[PDB]
Amino acid sequence: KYGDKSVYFDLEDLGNTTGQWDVYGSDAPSPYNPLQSKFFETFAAPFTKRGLLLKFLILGGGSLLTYVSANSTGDVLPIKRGPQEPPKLGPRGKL
Amino acid sequence: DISGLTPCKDSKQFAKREKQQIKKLESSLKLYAPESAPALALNAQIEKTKRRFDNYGKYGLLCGSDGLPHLIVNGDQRHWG
Amino acid sequence: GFTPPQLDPNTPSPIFAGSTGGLLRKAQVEEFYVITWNSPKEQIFEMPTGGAAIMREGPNLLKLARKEQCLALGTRLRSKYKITYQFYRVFPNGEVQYLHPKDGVYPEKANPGREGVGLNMRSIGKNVSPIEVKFTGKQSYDL
Amino acid sequence: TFNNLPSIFVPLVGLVFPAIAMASLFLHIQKNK
Amino acid sequence: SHSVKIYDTCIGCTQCVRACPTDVLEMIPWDGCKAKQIASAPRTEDCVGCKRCESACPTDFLSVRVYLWHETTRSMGLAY
Amino acid sequence: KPPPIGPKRGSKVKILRRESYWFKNVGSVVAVDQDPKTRYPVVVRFAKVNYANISTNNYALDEVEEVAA
Amino acid sequence: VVQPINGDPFIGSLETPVTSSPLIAWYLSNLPGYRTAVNPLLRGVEVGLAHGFFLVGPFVKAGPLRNTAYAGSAGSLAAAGLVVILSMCLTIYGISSFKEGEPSIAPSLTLTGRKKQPDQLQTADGWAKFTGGFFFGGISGVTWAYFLLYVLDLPYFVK
Amino acid sequence: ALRFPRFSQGLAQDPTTRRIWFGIATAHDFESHDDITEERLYQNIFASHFGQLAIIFLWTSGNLFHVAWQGNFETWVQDPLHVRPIAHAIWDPHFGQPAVEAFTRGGALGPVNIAYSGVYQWWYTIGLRTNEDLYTGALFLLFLSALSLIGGWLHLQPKWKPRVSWFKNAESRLNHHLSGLFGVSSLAWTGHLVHVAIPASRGEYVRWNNFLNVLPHPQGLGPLFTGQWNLYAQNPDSSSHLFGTSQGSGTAILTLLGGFHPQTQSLWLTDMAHHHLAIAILFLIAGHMYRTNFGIGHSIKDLLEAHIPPGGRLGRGHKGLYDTINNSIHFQLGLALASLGVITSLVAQHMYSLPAYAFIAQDFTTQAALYTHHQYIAGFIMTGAFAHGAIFFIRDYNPEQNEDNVLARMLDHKEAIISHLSWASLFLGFHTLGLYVHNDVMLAFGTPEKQILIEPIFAQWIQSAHGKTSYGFDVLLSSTSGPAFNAGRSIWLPGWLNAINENSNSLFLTIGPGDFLVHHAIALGLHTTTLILVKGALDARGSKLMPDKKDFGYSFPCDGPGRGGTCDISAWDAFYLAVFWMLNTIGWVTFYWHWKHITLWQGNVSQFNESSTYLMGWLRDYLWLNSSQLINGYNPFGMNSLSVWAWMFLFGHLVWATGFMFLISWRGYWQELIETLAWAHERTPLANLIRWKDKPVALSIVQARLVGLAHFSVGYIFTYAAFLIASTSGKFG
Ligand code: CLA
Ligand code: CLA
Ligand code: CLA
Ligand code: CLA
Ligand SMILES: CC1=C(/C=C/C(C)=C/C=C/C(C)=C/C=C/C=C(C)/C=C/C=C(C)/C=C/C2=C(C)CCCC2(C)C)C(C)(C)CCC1
Ligand code: SF4
Repeated sequence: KYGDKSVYFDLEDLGNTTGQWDVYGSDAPSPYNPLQSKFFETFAAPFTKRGLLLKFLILGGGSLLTYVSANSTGDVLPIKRGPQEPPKLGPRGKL
Repeated sequence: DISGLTPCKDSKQFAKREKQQIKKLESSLKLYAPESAPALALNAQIEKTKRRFDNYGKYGLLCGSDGLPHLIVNGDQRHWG
Repeated sequence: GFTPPQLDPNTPSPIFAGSTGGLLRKAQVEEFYVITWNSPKEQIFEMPTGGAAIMREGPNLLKLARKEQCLALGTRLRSKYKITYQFYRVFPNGEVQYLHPKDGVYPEKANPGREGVGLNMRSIGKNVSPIEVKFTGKQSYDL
Repeated sequence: TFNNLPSIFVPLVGLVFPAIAMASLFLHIQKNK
Repeated sequence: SHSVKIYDTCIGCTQCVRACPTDVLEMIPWDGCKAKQIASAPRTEDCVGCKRCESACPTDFLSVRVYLWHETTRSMGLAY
Repeated sequence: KPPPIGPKRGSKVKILRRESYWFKNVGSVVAVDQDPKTRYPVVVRFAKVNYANISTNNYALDEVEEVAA
Repeated sequence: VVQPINGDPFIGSLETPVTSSPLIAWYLSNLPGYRTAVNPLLRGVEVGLAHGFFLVGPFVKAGPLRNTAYAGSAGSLAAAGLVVILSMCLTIYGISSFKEGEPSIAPSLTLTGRKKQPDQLQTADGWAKFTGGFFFGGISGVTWAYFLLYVLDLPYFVK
Repeated sequence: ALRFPRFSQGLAQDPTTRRIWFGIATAHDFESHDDITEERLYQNIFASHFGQLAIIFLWTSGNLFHVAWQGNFETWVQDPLHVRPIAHAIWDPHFGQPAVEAFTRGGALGPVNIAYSGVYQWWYTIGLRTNEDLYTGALFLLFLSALSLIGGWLHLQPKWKPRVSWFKNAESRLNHHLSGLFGVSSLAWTGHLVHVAIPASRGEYVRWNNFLNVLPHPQGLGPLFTGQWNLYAQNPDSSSHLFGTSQGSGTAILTLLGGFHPQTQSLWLTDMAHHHLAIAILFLIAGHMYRTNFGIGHSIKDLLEAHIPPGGRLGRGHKGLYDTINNSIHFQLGLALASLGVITSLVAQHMYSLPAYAFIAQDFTTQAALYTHHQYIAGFIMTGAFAHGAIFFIRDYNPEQNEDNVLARMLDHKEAIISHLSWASLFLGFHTLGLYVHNDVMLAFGTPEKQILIEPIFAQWIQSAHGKTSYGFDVLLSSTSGPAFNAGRSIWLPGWLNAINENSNSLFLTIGPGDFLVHHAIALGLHTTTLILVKGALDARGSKLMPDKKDFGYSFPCDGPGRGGTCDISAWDAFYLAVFWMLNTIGWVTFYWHWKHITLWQGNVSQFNESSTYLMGWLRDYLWLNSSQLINGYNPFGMNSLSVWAWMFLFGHLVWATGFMFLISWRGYWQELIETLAWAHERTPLANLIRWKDKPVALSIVQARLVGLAHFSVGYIFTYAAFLIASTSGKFG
């Protein structure tokens, strides 16, 4: 018995022995409103298949990244603005 | 005269090293009186330097273009010392 | 078939104010090596998880983390306090494997009733080179 | 477009190919049969 | 896990097992020495590989011998 | 035989065992276990210790060879 | 009140005021990480919303274009990207840790010793619902932070 | 095998995270994989070699493609001395506009990286005068990579699966590799140089559409079949030739005039053509040596069983050596890496002195980058040669099948070898450090005339034995009356003499006492790396401290604190500490190279000849001085093109210091730290929900050693690359 005087090896209740405890895992019911919960359920059930979620995430994120970096001009990143400066002649002429 | 090295008894840059070290030690010698211990020690080091350079000259050491004695190890009878 | 296991009951545990070197999630999914000992008096001993514990007069019980913890504790017990000890292995399913003497006698007294394994009847230089056991599961030392 | 191809391929490679590769390799690590 | 082996040069001094902190070893009777005992290694699953056994084997090179091998959670000595 | 089987107590002996520290080194036999069932009876005492700070070890009869001196 | 966890001294933790107290345990027990009873989707929605705002914070004002006119928009875009990546790593986590249909690996016990129901978050479908909620909530929180930075710029600090 | 390592069920049955690292690190140790055979071993090796060839052709295709697409090669062809090469463009979105402005070189409309690889010079010397040429080459190399990939795929299938008796065919393989892979290969390279590269140097472009029509020589193959080969050396580009135009050109294709081209300060293309041709004859003749299916030739087995000297000095000779090499892949690999490292160092030592590419001698960063590259590569390849010999002595060496032979008699006097190599390294380090320190002091006492300056009389004798009159020995080539000078008096020696005596080029540099001392430092490094490696290889099977080391394998952490302590006892750890000493040695080599050459290029050889004889000269006049333009790559006020090299310099410093973490600190402090971390993560709320799948552990000792060496060597290499490239590019002399 786990509740005896300084007994912590209830061999039947191995969860209390090994420390298997929801230390803060309240089993209290849903505190949210039902209507907004149903709203989020119906509007996020597309993101229920973890594999399809991963494929969508990777492919759409790569697409959006390529789109941003291809449609962005040099005003938002200097690498695409270009030199906008004459090139300096290197040492020893240019070599 | 081997290995393109002139002897130190007939080298220009070796004498230049001598003159430069002597002027360096004399620049540190015009700050004390010529009879006190620092000036006497500086003059002793000066004579030490001059005799050092003259001894490296008279032994037939070979001084290169940099003006420093380059020792010959090949086994030349002149350079067994 | 000469020494039966002891099947540790719900014994009391030592008086201890609690530490952080105790049982982590390894116990919750794997074994955690209970130890049992029997004290003549209520004395104080160093715990292998750090800190000082007060063992109780009579049988005690400690579920610490692993085999080396309980065996180090038991060696300190047997040497410093001159006390018989025995420890176990408690899988999460429920089974309790008895392990320390496995014969009622500590593993120094060569008491008959134990079969010799890990026993190569040769000097240590007469093992074959690896090329002689190349492309075989036996590495160098199982022939 | 040739000046715009690095802008497509460098964000593609150096961010997505780590996403794909490290994700798939973490899944290959954490696998069981 | 680790592969502990005891070779026939053992004198049966019981230091290998009195040093072993994980009950891997145990002395058994034998007829090859004056002490009439030799060490065995049944509980190699509990072997961490600390080589306290072979740091206490007083022979020419060794009689007990620990071979590092497949490391599990108990050979790696993990409380987690 | 009940008489001695191995070298004499004190006979300086050489080690033919390839894995020992004192391989191709001389020794000094301090005892020979006359029991005709032990595998390494020849208790040798060397002059210089091994890496484990030990100067003595048991050797076999075929893993040992007495010198001409 | 530093007595051990559940009064169990050989478990590696303690019921100090920081862990086990009426205020901090209550706070850690009534937030969407530990609502083991409600479905994981609403939990993930709450979590993602909060972290979407928390990420849009240090992207508009702290970033490569913070001083420009593209500070808020591009910073929110980077925050949405980090959110997509966080849902990505959450997704591979749910795939790698538990496969398809096993029971919950969460503890079925509490401090009071009640054999409570296991947290279905730790299951495959449960963690997937949690990840979906996290992604939805995070993109929504990113765009709502962008909206609040747009229409309500004056009360917040610019510096 | 259930988890990620499909090739070792001992690591799959490891709940920790060591399995990931060891499945990375043993992925390519096939002869340690579980439940495999020799057939599968050799076949996996063959497919792996196909993959390596695919990667090599792909990487060359990437170089060609990026030089064609993002480069300025068509501009480099016109004015190569004054137009900067371009490796590839850069699209780094973290860049600021000053960095976009600074990295715009070579006449580009965007940022770029300067090709310090010399690929421009070597492509321009072999034809390839347009971007379309490089595009065709890159596409063809992509085809070759796909070819290697499909070949390695099908040679894994059961229908096309060579048996071990085919891999072990060490005579047919040798004949074919010699004859074809060297002789025919260099012959085809000559057939390029004669048909393309020389005509591309002589003017006209000879391409696939018109290479059947263009005669490489005005009398096509009459001189060759009629034996009148001298008609191919008639007009050998008589000293007024501009590389890439017919002015001062000729008609010869094969010459032995020797020396350098005056414009390029490089070797003549006709000399390279005749060279590859001659060595093609030699290799095609040598590849008809070993016995094959046609009844004639040699059996290497009997060649080895016949080379047993009467007298018993070597004992059983090379008996049983064919079987212990052909069966042992590690022996083949060790000999191969030996030869490869020596010839790689030869590539370095002969490309710095005898550059075979147009306008690579006059550009100064590629000539240093290539030398440094190939010498560090050679040092690594040599350490690997010895490490694989050690792995052979453990895994594949059968002492009974080669009893008392050259190999067994070798392992006998391992103590003699180790002791005399120890003597050589100890002597060299003692003496040469003492001399460097004596000179450091004599400068520190203002008396540079007291320094130990030993003129390298022997290297100067060899130099004067080749035509250098800077010493006045007048022996065998500087003496006009010597028969060696009289023999080649009319063949090569005019060009070779006006090359070696010309004090602008870089073959047979005028050496002095600093060269002597740093050559002895180099000898210390070679002898010491050799000592470490040879000692590990010969004590790989065992020693007195651990005689059964063959049973623990090549790579194992230790044998415990017993027997005094056994840290770093494995032959792997000998390799380890030898990689340290190798990096040190190659650092000495390349420091010597870079300082001698940067002083030659700047003009002040006196700087090296005066300052290289005392270590504070290297610390001041080489490291502190040439790092002036580097660390100022990005100051608090602006940056320049050398910002990347300063960042890489500091990055390499950083990892070179991080390696000291894994080397100095060892496993136990980190395991305990990770135990505390695991406690905290399993008792930290909102992260208790997240539990690892692989139990975290500190890195294994051998692993963390490897990781420390990886960081250490990466930092060594990146730091010195940054410094060398930035110093030689900040000025270009
Ligand atoms: C925050 C620092 C930072 C970061 C992130 C970058 C990022 C980049 N720089 Mg760099 N750069 C920086 C600072 C930085 N820069 C600074 C301060 C300077 C000096 C001013 C430069 C100067 C500079 C130059 C000159 C160039 C770059 C280039 C690049 C791009 C390389 C393309 C790529 O995807 O590489 C991919 C990654 C690699 C090739 C690394 C290979 C080694 C990895 C670690 C091992 C891989 C492990 C394994 C084999 C594969 C498994 C999968 C793996 C994903 C896990 C990339 C966008 C290049 C560029 O624009 O070309 C496109 C280029 O030429 N940068
Ligand atoms: C003539 C017929 C022939 C030819 C041409 C080859 C060709 C080859 N074989 Mg061999 N092979 C043959 C017959 C032949 N094989 C037969 C009959 C067998 C029967 C057993 C084998 C069995 C065999 C095995 C088992 C393996 C090979 C392998 C290889 C490849 C070696 C790797 C490589 O490319 O480096 C080639 C290297 C060189 C050409 C030159 C290297 C050294 C020179 C001297 C250095 C100096 C010059 C330098 C190159 C200049 C560079 C300057 C600049 C251009 C960069 C190569 C494609 C390996 C492979 O990759 O598998 C596909 C392999 O594992 N072969
Ligand atoms: C009696 C003294 C003595 C003698 C005769 C030798 C003889 C030898 N040693 Mg050993 N050695 C000695 C002492 C001695 N050693 C000591 C004390 C050390 C510790 C520093 C070493 C460390 C050492 C190494 C590491 C190596 C040798 C090597 C060698 C051989 C080559 C000689 C050489 O390079 O000198 C080596 C000399 C030194 C490294 C300097 C130390 C020598 C000291 C100064 C002499 C000590 C004299 C003693 C204290 C005076 C007592 C006088 C008595 C009347 C009371 C040779 C067989 C090498 C070898 O085996 O290659 C064949 C080799 O690798 N020796
Ligand atoms: C500057 C650093 C440094 C130095 C000086 C050495 C020195 C040496 N190493 Mg290396 N080593 C180093 C770094 C260094 N190592 C690093 C970082 C590693 C990686 C772990 C290694 C790995 C390594 C291995 C694996 C091996 C060596 C070996 C050697 C020895 C080679 C023989 C030789 O040249 O000795 C000549 C003597 C010296 C260089 C010592 C210089 C000091 C002077 C001469 C002493 C006298 C001064 C003064 C009077 C003494 C009093 C001082 C004070 C108490 C008052 C020598 C002791 C090899 C060896 O032992 O061969 C014999 C060998 O096998 N070392
Ligand atoms: C460990 C081991 C291994 C490895 C090893 C190694 C890696 C080695 C190396 C080695 C090396 C790396 C070597 C080298 C050598 C060299 C030499 C030996 C040289 C010679 C030379 C000569 C003889 C010359 C001559 C001449 C001249 C002088 C010039 C001119 C010309 C003539 C020709 C006349 C093996 C696998 C094997 C086995 C096992 C063990
Ligand atoms: S320590 Fe060695 S010799 Fe002693 S009992 Fe154990 S195995 Fe035998």
